[PDB]
Amino acid sequence: TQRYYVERPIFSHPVLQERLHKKDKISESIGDKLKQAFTCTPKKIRNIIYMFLPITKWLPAYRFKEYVLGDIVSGISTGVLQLPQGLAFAMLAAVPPVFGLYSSFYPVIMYCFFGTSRHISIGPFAVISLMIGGVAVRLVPDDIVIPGGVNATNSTEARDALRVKVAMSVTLLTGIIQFCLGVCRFGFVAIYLTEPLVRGFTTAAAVHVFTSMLKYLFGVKTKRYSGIFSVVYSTVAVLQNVKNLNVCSLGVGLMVFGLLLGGKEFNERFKEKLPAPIPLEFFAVVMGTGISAGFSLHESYNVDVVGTLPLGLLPPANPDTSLFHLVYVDAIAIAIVGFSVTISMAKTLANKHGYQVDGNQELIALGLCNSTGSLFQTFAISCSLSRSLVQEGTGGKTQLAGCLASLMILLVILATGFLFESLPQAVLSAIVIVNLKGMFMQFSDLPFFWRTSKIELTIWLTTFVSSLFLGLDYGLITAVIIALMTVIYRTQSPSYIVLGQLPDTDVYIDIDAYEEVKEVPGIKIFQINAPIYYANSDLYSSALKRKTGVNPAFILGARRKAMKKYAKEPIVTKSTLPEELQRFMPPGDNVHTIILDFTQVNFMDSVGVKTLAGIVKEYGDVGIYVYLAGCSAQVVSDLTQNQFFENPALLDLLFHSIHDAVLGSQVREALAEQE
Amino acid sequence: TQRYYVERPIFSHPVLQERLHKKDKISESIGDKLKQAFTCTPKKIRNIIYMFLPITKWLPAYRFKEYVLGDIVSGISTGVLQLPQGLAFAMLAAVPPVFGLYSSFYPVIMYCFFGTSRHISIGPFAVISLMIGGVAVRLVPDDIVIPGGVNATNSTEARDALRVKVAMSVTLLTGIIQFCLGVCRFGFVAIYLTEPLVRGFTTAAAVHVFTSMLKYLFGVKTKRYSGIFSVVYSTVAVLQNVKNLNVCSLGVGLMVFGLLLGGKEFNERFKEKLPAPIPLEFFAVVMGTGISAGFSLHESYNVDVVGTLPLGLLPPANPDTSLFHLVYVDAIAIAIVGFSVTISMAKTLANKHGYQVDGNQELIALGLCNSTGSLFQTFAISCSLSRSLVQEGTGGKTQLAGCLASLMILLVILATGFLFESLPQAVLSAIVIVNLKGMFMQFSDLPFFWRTSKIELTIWLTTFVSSLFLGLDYGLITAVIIALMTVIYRTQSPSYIVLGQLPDTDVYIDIDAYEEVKEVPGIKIFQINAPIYYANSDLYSSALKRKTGVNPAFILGARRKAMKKYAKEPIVTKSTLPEELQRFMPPGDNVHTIILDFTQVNFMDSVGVKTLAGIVKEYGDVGIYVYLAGCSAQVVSDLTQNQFFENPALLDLLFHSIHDAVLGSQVREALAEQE
Ligand SMILES: O=C(O)c1ccccc1O
Ligand SMILES: O=C(O)c1ccccc1O
Repeated sequence: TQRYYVERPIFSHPVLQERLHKKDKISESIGDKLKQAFTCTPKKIRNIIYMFLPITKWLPAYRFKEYVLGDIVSGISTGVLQLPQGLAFAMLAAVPPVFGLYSSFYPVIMYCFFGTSRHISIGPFAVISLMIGGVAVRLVPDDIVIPGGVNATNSTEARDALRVKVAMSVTLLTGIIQFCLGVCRFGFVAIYLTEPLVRGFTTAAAVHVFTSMLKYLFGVKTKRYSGIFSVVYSTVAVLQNVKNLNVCSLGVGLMVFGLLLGGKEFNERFKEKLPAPIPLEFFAVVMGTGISAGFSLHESYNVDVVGTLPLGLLPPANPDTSLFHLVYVDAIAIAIVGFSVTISMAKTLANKHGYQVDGNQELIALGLCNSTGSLFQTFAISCSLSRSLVQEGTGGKTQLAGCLASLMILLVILATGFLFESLPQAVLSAIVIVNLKGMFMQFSDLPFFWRTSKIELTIWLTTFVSSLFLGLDYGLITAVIIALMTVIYRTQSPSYIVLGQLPDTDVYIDIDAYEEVKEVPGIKIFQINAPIYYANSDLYSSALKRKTGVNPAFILGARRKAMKKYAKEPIVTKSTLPEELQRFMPPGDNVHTIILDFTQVNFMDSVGVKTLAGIVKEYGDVGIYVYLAGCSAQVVSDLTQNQFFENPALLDLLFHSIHDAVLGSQVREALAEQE
Repeated sequence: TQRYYVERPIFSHPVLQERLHKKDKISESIGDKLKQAFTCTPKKIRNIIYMFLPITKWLPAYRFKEYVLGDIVSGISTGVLQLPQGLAFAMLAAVPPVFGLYSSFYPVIMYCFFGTSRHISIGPFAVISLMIGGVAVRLVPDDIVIPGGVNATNSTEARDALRVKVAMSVTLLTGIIQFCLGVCRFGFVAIYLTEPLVRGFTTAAAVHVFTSMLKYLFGVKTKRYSGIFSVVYSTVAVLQNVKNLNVCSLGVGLMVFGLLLGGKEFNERFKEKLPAPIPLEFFAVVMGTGISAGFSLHESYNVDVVGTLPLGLLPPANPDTSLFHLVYVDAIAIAIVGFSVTISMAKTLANKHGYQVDGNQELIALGLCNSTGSLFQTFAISCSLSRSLVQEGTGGKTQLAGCLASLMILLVILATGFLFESLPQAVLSAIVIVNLKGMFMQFSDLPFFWRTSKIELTIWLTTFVSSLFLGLDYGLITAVIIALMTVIYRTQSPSYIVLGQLPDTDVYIDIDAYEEVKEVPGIKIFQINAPIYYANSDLYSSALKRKTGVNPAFILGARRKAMKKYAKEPIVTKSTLPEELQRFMPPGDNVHTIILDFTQVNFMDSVGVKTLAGIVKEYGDVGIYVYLAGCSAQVVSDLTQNQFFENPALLDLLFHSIHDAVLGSQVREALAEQE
């Protein structure tokens, strides 16, 4: 009881207004501040070039102790991881794996020259490949064959060319759309991707990938399904055809699957901190191809194989621009999904070590990479989560690991040629399924969100459900919209409390919470921690009339009944209630004024102003004063703009704090009946 | 300087926590409070019957001085207004006007028995009629004729029966949907219809009605258009065919139009306060039919006529229930639009005089009326704004005016028969166009909303644009969604301010606003009036780092540069910055602590907790204390649920008010370097 001495006069609001003054701080040349730009300043031009060419700024910094070794090992690991699942992703899109090698090689080099994040991997990804394959299958069916060809029993060449052309058109459209969005400053919209939303979306994507690749794991041909309820159709189709499966492919697939799982757990347990982690996937693919070649499994048991792999490089070609009037919506979906995934991964990795990534620059770089890849026979690309985690978890410090991976894939595509020819698809399926474990383990957020807050749990569950059973684009859009309406719900159900004063102090807290706070006699205090706008205006009035226990309509009805039963034989804002006042007053409270807390109110609109005016008018008509405490500048401005401060007396109702309102009410009551 | 004496010790938060105690107030039998319901209490049963049968409660109150006269005149006016525009609305739906008379008669009686609002009119409405006509035309075209009929040159009878059957099926589906929504407590969702949204929607509807009825006014046959860009197609079609028009219909239409306009303005100016307003529309229709009969305009000039009107009553019939698998979406649209319009009108009229209307009860009553009307050959109904305003503006005090209108329309449909036979459609078009003036005048809200607040103006303009050029249902849904996203935008761009202390007091206000507030030496205060959640977490941190002028990264870089240049030859939360401290300190501020205002923050989530933890960690690493002032119970609970209060020292950072934080910082600084 030694500090916090105030001794200050009552500050209603006109008193504080006349106590203060005003400043101007008026800016000049409004709307023309940018007319001084585009000058010959060397610093500004240097900054612009640095912004649009990230490769220039992050390059002189080049140490040799551990940077080179870490970058080299990260490049080795990311290349040996990108090769087999790159082939698998190409194979998932009804396109030969050579285009997967092209997607692994071409755009990585360009993203090295254009890229803000320094720990992100670039490749074919999974969801993008699935959508490309679905579009190619739908637009070019497997039954329509032009008879003016080879006139053989079976021909699967013109169909492949048509699918490639469709994929190229879609990729070019996606790249153009991404570039246009990046230039137009549309990269700002990535803050709406909440963490549970991303977690649920990625878990649903992992489930989709697992279900899709199960059929290749078994080795049974099944027609491709795409659209609403795609996963359930695919799983019922594969379960219906479990019989007549291939035993050899299943056996080798489970063998490599178990080998990968055991090796990963052993490496996690083994003291490989000082050494470099071994390439499990590279060893797996080498062993698989060696066994298949040594046992001649293509004809001994009729197992599926990767097929012939042309050896060389192919000159650039101009893609068709006449199919755009059928593949415009799906291109938008691909661009949106890819941008969201890559920006989420980049932002998650950036906050970890030291820096922050730009949003629009990544979009522009991705669009440039997509367009130029489409120019060089390459389908759409995005950020792959597993490769990014591997690169970060190995020692990568820049995008030079991507360059090393590009050199590795160039060596593969110009040197081996025939080495990766006898490779069963079962090992690829096992590799992808094993890699899916990291995203499968993300189910642990259910109990944590159940314990912490049910809102995040609801967002997670809604995203997972809408992205699993329904489509992927529709799921993402609906999840974002629901992640937005969650805020409206949260502000539509606030916590109404009645305040009480701590003894001989100025602290007002919840009345039914601490057992030693008492109501000020004749005064009731109400608090709402939410803005008062159109969606929340009647609920506030109802809660005020109910929780405090003072209902003006009931008082008016009771008084009218009392008057009826007794008889047996330029602006005024406040009016007293005439009453005979002998014995008809009901036994209850004797509240004379109500104080409203407005410190927690952020904004108000016309509906809120109207409802406050109605509340004030009704309570003045009954005979109870109403005061507002703690109104901020924004709320005062909103009240002034609407026709509220006509000032018969309404300008004197405002107060700076709850204690000021209480003291003003007490002194006003003391001035009456005692003077 | 006489009042407001406090003299209270510093209340950080642990001090206040140990100063207080706790209560329980634990409820019992959670989730079983409703198991005591459905009892034999006479009061509860009486209240339930009153709730589900409004007609019982509001009936004994029956005075005779002015109630009877006002109700009678209101009924007269509403009936004479409902007849001609009822015929016009039936005619707009490609249905004979007899069904319009049925829609005027049948459901009004039932809404009298089921209805909360006591000043609302019931009838066919305009938008509903347009949608019914569009559906009937689309599903049953005007070119498909079954050859197995009369085999005449022209037959327009089976097509009419098909259109009637389609309308009946749609009406039955709408009634069923409305009843199901009303029972399921879905009537709560009407608070999202903001006033500018309703104004813009009604203005767009009025424009649609005017454009649609212009072609009937001219007298030129044109094919009906429905869908996206319907209004522009209709207007270009009617303007393309302005030639070969009918002069007689145009002449009579402008004659009656001018008569109505002049009569309405005269009545507004004339002292008809004591007398009863004359039925302008009834006189207009009487004069029109008299002139048409006396001049034989059907064959003298080939003008369009209402046609033959069968005289009698028709027995109930069971409608087809096999077309529901084509007319389910449009039924939903009709139900939603009708409910929204009627609830908006009822809520606007209810707040005026004395009472409030229920939401679910109106929905249930409307659904019952729609279904039973569909049983008795009646298309969909809703609330008509013009009739409601006329009934309110005449002296109506209950729904008995609807009963009088029902008796009037029964008299018309069983008595006249041949009287309203020679009636040109031009007079109906003029009557509807004249009635549209009230909704056309609603354009005056543009300057008011431009002056008051641009948010309401944006909502108004977006609703008008999306409901005029685009469809009506799509416009309404998109307008509701955009009105919802407005709140997200508003909370995404708050006002960041830096506070300053008034001399020798405890009032802290905007520093650059009043010219006599000074910064506390060595202390900076930041305030944000918005919740800190996922969509607004990085902007808050950036504003805090920029506006205050203390950037931790810049300080770290400068100190590292100084150290580099000088050399020429179980948990700890706060660490001091080691420095040689001779001449390398930059000339600037000397802030030692930062106080964050949290009175205006309503809620927080995981992202906000993470960003506050990051801010605190960074500023502690640099060497600046961070305090939080005014945190509420909800914010404290949100911080506790997430892993924030691990309590190395973080539990002592909280403070009850800004002045408490300032005093604590000052005493903490005084305790050092002086003791
Ligand atoms: O890399 C994959 O196979 C993958 C697929 C879907 C979701 C997350 C992923 O890492
Ligand atoms: O009654 C009408 O004709 C009308 C039509 C559209 C909008 C508002 C209206 O009052």
